[PDB]
Amino acid sequence: MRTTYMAKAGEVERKWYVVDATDVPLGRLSAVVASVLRGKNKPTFTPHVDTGDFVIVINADKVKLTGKKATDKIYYRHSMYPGGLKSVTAGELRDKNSRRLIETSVKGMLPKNTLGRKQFTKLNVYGGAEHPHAAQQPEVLDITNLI
Amino acid sequence: SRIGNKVVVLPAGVEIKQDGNNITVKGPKGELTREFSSDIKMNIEGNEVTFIRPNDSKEMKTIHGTTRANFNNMVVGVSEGFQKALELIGVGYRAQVQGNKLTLNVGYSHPVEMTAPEGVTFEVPANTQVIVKGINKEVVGELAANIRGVRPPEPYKGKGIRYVGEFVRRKEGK
Amino acid sequence: KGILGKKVGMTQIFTESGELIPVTVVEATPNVVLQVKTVETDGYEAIQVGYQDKREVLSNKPAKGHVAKANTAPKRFIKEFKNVELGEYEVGKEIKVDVFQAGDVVDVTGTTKGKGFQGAIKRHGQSRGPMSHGSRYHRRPGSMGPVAPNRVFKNKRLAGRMGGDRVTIQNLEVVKVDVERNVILIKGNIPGAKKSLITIKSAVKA
Amino acid sequence: MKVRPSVKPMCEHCKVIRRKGRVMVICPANPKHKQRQG
Amino acid sequence: WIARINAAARMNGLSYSKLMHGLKLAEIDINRKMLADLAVNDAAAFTALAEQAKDALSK
RNA sequence: GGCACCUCGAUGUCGGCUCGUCGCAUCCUGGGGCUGUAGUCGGUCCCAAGGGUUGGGCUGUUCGCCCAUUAAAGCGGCACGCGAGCUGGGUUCAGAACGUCGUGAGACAGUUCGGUCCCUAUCCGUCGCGGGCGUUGGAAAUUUGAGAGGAGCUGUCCUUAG
RNA sequence: GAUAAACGCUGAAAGCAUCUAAGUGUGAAGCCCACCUCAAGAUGAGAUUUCCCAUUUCUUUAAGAAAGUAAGACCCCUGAG
Ligand SMILES: [K+]
Ligand SMILES: [K+]
Ligand SMILES: [K+]
Ligand SMILES: [K+]
Ligand SMILES: [K+]
Ligand SMILES: [K+]
Ligand SMILES: [K+]
Ligand SMILES: [K+]
Ligand SMILES: [K+]
Ligand SMILES: [K+]
Ligand SMILES: [K+]
Ligand SMILES: [Mg+2]
Ligand SMILES: [Mg+2]
Ligand SMILES: [Mg+2]
Ligand SMILES: [Mg+2]
Ligand SMILES: [Mg+2]
Ligand SMILES: [Mg+2]
Ligand SMILES: [Mg+2]
Ligand SMILES: [Mg+2]
Ligand SMILES: [Mg+2]
Ligand SMILES: [Mg+2]
Ligand SMILES: [Mg+2]
Ligand SMILES: [Zn+2]
Repeated sequence: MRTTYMAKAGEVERKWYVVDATDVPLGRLSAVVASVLRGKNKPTFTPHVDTGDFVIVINADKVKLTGKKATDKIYYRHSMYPGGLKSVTAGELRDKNSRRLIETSVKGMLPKNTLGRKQFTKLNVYGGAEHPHAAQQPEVLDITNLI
Repeated sequence: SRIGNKVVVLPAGVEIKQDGNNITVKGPKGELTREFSSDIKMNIEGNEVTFIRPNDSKEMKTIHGTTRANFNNMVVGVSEGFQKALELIGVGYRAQVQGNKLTLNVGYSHPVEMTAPEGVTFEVPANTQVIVKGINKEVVGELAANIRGVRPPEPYKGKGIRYVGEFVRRKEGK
Repeated sequence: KGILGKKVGMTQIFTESGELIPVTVVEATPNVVLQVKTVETDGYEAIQVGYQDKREVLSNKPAKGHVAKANTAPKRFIKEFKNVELGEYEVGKEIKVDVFQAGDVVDVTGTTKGKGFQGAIKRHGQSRGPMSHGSRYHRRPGSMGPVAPNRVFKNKRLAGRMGGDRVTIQNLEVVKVDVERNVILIKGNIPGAKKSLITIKSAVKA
Repeated sequence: MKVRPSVKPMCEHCKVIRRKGRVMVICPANPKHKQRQG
Repeated sequence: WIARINAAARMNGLSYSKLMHGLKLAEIDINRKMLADLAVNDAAAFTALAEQAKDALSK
């Protein structure tokens, strides 16, 4: 009958969630956050439409890195100039740019297309307990049982 | 035959103030504070200290001795203190201290100045003798090794800064 | 310490003890502090400096309004100076060449003279091919690279527009300061065409 | 220091230990016997 | 449909895989197209199905 | 060296020039252990690729020998990097000659002199320079720095001190 | 500033010893800065100072279409560093 529901842009209300990264392994935090950004938690999920929620990640500085990842997990980037390979360790990122650490981890877990790049903008990461988004009235997302 | 098991007593009248962590040992020499692991349970009788591990796993057998060694080291420094004695050897190598500042002349084109923090002091009984003194064993030993390290002993004539009584292998060079 | 002036030209001066040294004449009619930036407002500390009075008809209401706080005429060149004592500066204060003293070690910044479209020999100091022996390779930029990438790597240097670049010369010596003439004599040469903007700052390496 | 895949005690005073994940030999008698696996 | 049923199942304290096992135990033949439609359009009915599945899983 | 899998309705072959770029099994410089390390020089192993790493004589040469230097004068990869960028001395097209082989035409198990190097760049790539729109009222200036590029070498003398 | 090799300090596992397991330090022309330049098309499009100031008509609850303009910019012209 071709009656399967399809969400439309603008009809679905996008909620705001706060996730605490404290002592949560980087990847397990990102995996659950990535699903929220995509709308995979809601029955209205529609692959060609953005239906996911907004996520505020607080305390990114206290995200957990198991094993020796703090010193042995290396983030390479190339400037596209010869010999332009640059590297940094995950531990160094956590201390100095913890937004980048969380954003990079979540970026890899989202689709690499227009919609996925759009969904990544709904992520806001803060090192520390406080964020500027009280005007959105975000609600706590408890992820202890989700990781 | 176990450091973690052994009993530590408190000579003279030192008093130890507990907490969730960062135990404190105080006494005539000064005050010390150190942050233990929460897995070694400590008993405090009137004058006897005994630590207690949960199990006999490698991880807990290792740390138990360390806590007892750390806590014991905390005491003997507060109660009697620690020091390192260095006997610099050379035809004209000499030392001298002005306050918390030790200036060495060990053959370099320039003199060497050494600075101590609040918890340590330099005695220098004679200009060929240096004695680090303090309340913490890590700091005293580390500072004592920096003084030795400015000019470590050499094997052909014995010159340099050596620990008093350390064995210094010498080579019968031609 | 810093000031904005214009490059007047080069000459030479005899020092005490008779040595002859080249100097560049920089004329810096007093600069005016137009704005003070602080962490509270801008997130970083700096003073905004104006140099070279400009005719009114050449200015704007937005520009005239900006210099109104300093109570000065429109200024042709406006630049910021960082790492100074902001409290010692305030809007409308004048900065004169006497801030620098003879013997001071300075850094001089300017815009190098334009040279237009130039080949890789002049632009990059590359080597010609031989001029004879059957050569048909004289002023060409050399191989673009190996075969394997199926492309040219970035920073393969070629012909293009030359000059017009910001260049800083470090550790130059202030030889004289003629305050009544608003002139600073700098030993040596500095970038830029005559009449171009020149920025004199106390040497960062000092 | 000897760096070799085969580190073994050379005399009765040599001690085999491990620091930072590497088999090492240390001797208080002969500095020639100092070894690190590699 | 499976992804949408999974989202609705979790909102009822159950994973997709356990729900389909429980519905099978309860002899419910509703297909994934219908379940996904109930998940979106009639959530109360989807909850009633989920409860029957959870009941069947316990038995 | 083996194989014969892409290319024979053609993937241009040595050396050199121009331009480099990468690996590190490091030539120099930096750090270090052991020494049969007195010192000065060294040996050997470890770490280290940031930069640097000469000009001539002979030969088409690569190589190598030599001269004179140098802190050193590293080894390799990139279609033995680079001929729609250059050269064309070498690599036997046609000429000719020598030695040699052949009865011979000819040939090399070899040498010698001489011998046409085409192409107006469409696309990506590279180096420069503009136009458009965006950046959520329209404007004129000043800016932070995500990110990126450049630079990175080293000798000798004096002093400490004969 | 963080490190390599390397050297520790304190220290137990293992009453000893031990640079390590916890704890803590030294350490390279190298790494990250420091120095120079580019740089928000950094669509994540940032910040600061200053200027203009709320017009008319028609449709309309329209982030409407249209018209004079303001600050300002350009066309054009004389030129050059
Ligand atoms: K072929
Ligand atoms: K090469
Ligand atoms: K050596
Ligand atoms: K190098
Ligand atoms: K030659
Ligand atoms: K020749
Ligand atoms: K080829
Ligand atoms: K050619
Ligand atoms: K080609
Ligand atoms: K193409
Ligand atoms: K912008
Ligand atoms: Mg040349
Ligand atoms: Mg020609
Ligand atoms: Mg490619
Ligand atoms: Mg062997
Ligand atoms: Mg076959
Ligand atoms: Mg073809
Ligand atoms: Mg190596
Ligand atoms: Mg080619
Ligand atoms: Mg014959
Ligand atoms: Mg032949
Ligand atoms: Mg001829
Ligand atoms: Zn031995």
